[PDB]
Amino acid sequence: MPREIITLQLGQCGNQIGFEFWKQLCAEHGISPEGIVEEFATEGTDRKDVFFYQADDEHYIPRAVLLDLEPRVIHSILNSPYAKLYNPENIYLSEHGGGAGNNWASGFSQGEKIHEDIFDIIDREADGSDSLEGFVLCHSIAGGTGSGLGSYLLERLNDRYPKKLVQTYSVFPNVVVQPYNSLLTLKRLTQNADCVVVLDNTALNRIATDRLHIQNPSFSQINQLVSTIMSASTTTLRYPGYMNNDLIGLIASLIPTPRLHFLMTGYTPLTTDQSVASVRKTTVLDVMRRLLQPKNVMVSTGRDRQTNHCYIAILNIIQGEVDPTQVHKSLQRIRERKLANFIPWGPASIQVALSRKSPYLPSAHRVSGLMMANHTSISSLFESSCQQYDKLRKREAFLEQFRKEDIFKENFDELDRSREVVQELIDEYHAATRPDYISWGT
Amino acid sequence: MPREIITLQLGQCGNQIGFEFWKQLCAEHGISPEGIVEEFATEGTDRKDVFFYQADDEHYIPRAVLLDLEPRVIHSILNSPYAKLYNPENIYLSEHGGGAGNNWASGFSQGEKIHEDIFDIIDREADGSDSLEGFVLCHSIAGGTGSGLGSYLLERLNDRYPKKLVQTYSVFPNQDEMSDVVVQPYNSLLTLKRLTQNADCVVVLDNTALNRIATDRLHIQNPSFSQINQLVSTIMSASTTTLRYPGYMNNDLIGLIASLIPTPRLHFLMTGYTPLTTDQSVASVRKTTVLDVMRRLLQPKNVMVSTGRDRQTNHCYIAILNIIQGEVDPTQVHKSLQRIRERKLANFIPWGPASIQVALSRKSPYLPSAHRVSGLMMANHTSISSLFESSCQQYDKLRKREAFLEQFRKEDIFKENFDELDRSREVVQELIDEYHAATRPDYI
Amino acid sequence: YFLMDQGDFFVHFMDLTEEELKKPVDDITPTRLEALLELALRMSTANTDPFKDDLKIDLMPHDLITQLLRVLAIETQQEKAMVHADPTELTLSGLEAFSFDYVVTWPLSLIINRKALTRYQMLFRHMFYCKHVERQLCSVWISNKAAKRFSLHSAKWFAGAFTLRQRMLNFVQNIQSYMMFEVMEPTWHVLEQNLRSASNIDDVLGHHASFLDNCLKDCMLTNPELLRVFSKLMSVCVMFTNCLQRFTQSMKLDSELGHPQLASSFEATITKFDKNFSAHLLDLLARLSIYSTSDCEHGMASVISRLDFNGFYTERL
Repeated sequence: MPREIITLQLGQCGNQIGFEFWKQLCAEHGISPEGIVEEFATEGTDRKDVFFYQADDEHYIPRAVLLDLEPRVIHSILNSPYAKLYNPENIYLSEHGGGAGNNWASGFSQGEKIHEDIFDIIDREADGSDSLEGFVLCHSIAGGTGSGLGSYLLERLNDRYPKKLVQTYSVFPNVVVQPYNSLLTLKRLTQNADCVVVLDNTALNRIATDRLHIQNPSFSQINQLVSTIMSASTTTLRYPGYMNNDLIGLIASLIPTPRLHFLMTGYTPLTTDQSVASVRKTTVLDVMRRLLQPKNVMVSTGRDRQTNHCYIAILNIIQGEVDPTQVHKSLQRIRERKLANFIPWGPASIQVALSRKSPYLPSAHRVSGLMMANHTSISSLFESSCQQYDKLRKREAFLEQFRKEDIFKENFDELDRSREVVQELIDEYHAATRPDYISWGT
Repeated sequence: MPREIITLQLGQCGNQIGFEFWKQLCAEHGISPEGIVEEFATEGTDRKDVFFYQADDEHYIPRAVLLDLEPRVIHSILNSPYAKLYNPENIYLSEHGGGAGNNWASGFSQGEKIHEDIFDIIDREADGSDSLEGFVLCHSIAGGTGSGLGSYLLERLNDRYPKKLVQTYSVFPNQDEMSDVVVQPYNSLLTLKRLTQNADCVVVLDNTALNRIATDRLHIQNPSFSQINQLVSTIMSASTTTLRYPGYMNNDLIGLIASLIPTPRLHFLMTGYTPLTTDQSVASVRKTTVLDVMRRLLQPKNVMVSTGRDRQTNHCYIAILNIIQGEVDPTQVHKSLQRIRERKLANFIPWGPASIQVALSRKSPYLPSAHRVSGLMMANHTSISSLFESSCQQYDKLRKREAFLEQFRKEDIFKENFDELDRSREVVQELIDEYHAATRPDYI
Repeated sequence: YFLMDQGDFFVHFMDLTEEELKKPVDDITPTRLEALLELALRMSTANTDPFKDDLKIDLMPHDLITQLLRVLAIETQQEKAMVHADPTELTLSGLEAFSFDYVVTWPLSLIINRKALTRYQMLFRHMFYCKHVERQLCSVWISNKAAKRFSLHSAKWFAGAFTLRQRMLNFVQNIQSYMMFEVMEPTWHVLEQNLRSASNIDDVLGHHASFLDNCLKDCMLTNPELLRVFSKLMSVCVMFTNCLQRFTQSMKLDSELGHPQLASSFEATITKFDKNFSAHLLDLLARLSIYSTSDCEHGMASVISRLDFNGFYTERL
């Protein structure tokens, strides 16, 4: 049976990340912009069927639903070279072009208003999936649609498919209601998502400026980095190995279980294609050292001097010509040198899977690696979000637009519950610095 | 393991010296002005990680932070051919374009105001360094920013990295010309105080002596700042040649310091360079002998510090390190040491350990050397006290006249009293007296 | 490897060897030592040297000091006296038995033999222990940078200890610089010139043997008195630095956590260490001059000149 993954693209950022993900998958599989396998791709080493459905004409169609409340971007996509990749009947766009107005609560109410269409789409994809593994929601926590409608869809997927994994690509902000949207999204990721991959726009901008020498990195370049990360996340699917080939195992290894689902990302190489790095054979040890380098982590975590943050778990998917003995030597040297601090209350999870790259994707690097790590310093982002929320709530800031929505017309108790959940998450992250963390919350 | 050095460029002079240092390092390492590794340097046997950081593009980037309180120099660096070489996140520029106004106290207060940004940068570089060896502070003793803010940064680096070496390139003011900065003697005394109390090693770079050398030996009428910075970069390259070329002994900065500073308070090393010749003097293929190298190093005309030849005080060298770069026969080095000993070509401190070191190193393969053999001398010699005495005399000339004190009295450190000035004068007097005692057999 | 060119790997291995100071390294199999060496290797630029796989780790049944003393005491009346000698009274050996060997296949196995391998091992162990001592001294000096967090007139005992350890470090550095850049580079160049000129393998082996003999003689390994004096001097330097490091780290932590105590921190053993260092230096200089006048070996005059180069020991020679 196929192992389908449904991609839910929410709002501008979610739809752009889904589009770039499907573009990357097409490029790795040798599929034309119309979804047709290229003649050079008949002998491909990957079966599109894992993430795409195959039409009767040998076209590979992404199992991706793109939802936006504004027509401009949908029309631009239908005018893009990739317009033929997506099934037009699988794209729902609200005719009420009023949007969520950057309000998480409004996005949630809109998800409730479009519940039937969305759950009909999810069920259609599940029935078109032989063994649907789970859903990946690509959204931003700060907008209205990507936050509210994304949380609604996460809730409904968790209720309908309580045995299926929920992975998120959650875009963290660099909107007077932004603290409310961020708190509600962090609450929903913590309570109703199995794994949240944090994509920090601040860290992505920092990397784009410092390493690609891009003056004023565009959102397009940030989304290209995001899509590269998403491809690395699917790299473990394309090469048959012995362990952790599914989204359930990926989430459990990276988001370190479902409640501890705030994920830090790491990518390598982080270099512009114009940076022809001289004739240096990248070793397994150099790969692991660069991933362990703070300048190569794609999440802006505060260097709080008070909290001794530690890694909960790390999965490194290394794609390309890799000597397993060099991988083993690199792990051994990393352990002996304690180059990474692991949780004291749980086993040090450091996995390394070696896989082959797609023959259709050009790799400048004979060996690349992505690390997905659950590391307690990710808590610094949630603490920052909590401080922003408290800064707004103490001022009753930006509440006038919330009071217009039914969920906030009488009170903000759902906001206070979300703040409580995020406080409990912060406290558990702090416990994770302690050997008793395993027993701290229970 | 690498032994990383962070270069802190303070004020106009510090930033210009740091820029020329980074240019020299780039040229020695074969890195383009755009930060790209040159094709000829991909297979080098040199350990670049000691002095460069590796960017994600295999670019070797100096670990250098350029801090100025005036926009002109920072903008000149960002407009230089090396603007793309440096990590932009390692560049701090004060938005308050008021500078220190040639006031040490104002520069110090500005360092205090920008403490967080500076210590954030220093900590970022230290955590991004696998085995940070220490900091090199490039600053001027005569300005406002380079003196006050430079002293502040030296203090904060000494506190934060108490296990790391602190070397300074401290620009001493011209003693022979009337400084346009009436507070220059105060800035110089305060900088000498900070070198004495918060630096492990202060290399004095006297612009007056550098100008004198350029005029007398290079025949440069009115040397430009560009030529001064080229001389500074040449000096920094010769001082780093033993770092850049792997040898058998003294392969680390700790070992360099231990070879250069036998007396913890007497840790100021003088530099000397040879050849001092204009490019128009194509000196025929003179086989430079070990003896000729040592004679040029011992020649006062190649010392880049204007020290008074007091005939009353028998000044002496505490320690001498000769870094000889190029194709050198160690047997010729040994014979040259023997001839120097027999000829008593150098007078040393009478109450100290015998320290004359000679390191043989190779030159960078990327730089054309007209000279088959060059030598740099780094010497700990008590005659630097004559320069510190001159700076103290200038300070005393102002203080007895209360000259240029209004800018200190405007700053909080000097608003109530001049105790920081008096402590700096005391420290510099003690330094002079210790250098004179170290010239004496009773120094022990 | 043996001559410690590109010694950054040896500086890295200093810290691995420092964790083993109680018992000789021969008590532990060399497999994990080679694993640590190779995991240190890939962090330094060493890719362009396809000859380090011929290096292996051997566990000698004796430490560097003991083996040197027995070599310089055999076929002599010193073997009876130093048959009871042990490294416990002197510097303890926990990393001085580590050595490099170069096992190469035939017919290159004919070039390198165990007669040359023993000299290689002894020289490499001596160089490695001297480099460990020098790096420990430099680390002590650099860690005393936190003494600048305290006033001058509260570290006079610390000032005297620092002066003594600075003299120790300066002597060690001078010895190292002499015996590298005045001995080993010239002897390597002479060996390379002989190999590049000759073609006969037997002549190559003879040149290698003569080079090894010259290296051992310049190391003062042909005079038991000088080898014993060298061993005692470097043992006392190691002991002084080991006694320092404890309270040095203690005061460094105190200063870095806060931001008569110093006299009690300064033990009375420092003066004894200083006096012993002075005595050993004077003995070394005297024996070097005596051997230069009588035996007329070319290496002792250089050590005499390096020992007396300040105008305060040339009339004490």
